Amino acid sequence: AFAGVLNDADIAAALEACKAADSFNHKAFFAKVGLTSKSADDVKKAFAIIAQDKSGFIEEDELKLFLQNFKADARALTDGETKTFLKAGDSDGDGKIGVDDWTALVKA
Ligand SMILES: [Ca+2]
Repeated sequence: AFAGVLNDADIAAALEACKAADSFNHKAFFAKVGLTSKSADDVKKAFAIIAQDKSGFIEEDELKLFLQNFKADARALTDGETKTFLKAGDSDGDGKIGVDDWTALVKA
């Protein structure tokens, strides 16, 4: 999956780990799905696939649909989860996550 960067089994396990509302954590997910150990180049590919906006930036509203990039009928993140995700990843403060924010977040 994701241009071969992630394998189906890891993704399945990561989604099962966070089925419960408010059980998602970006760091836990990145680890389990196996992205954290990937090269920046692969990490950035994952970002480009995930980001829906031609602007190149992911808004909080879109983060809500985060798991649905991995499985179409996955749950939406809760507002608590998206708030947490956004605060951790928006290193520069513009309210969004760009590729730079994403790469730093994943690999930190
Ligand atoms: Ca930002």
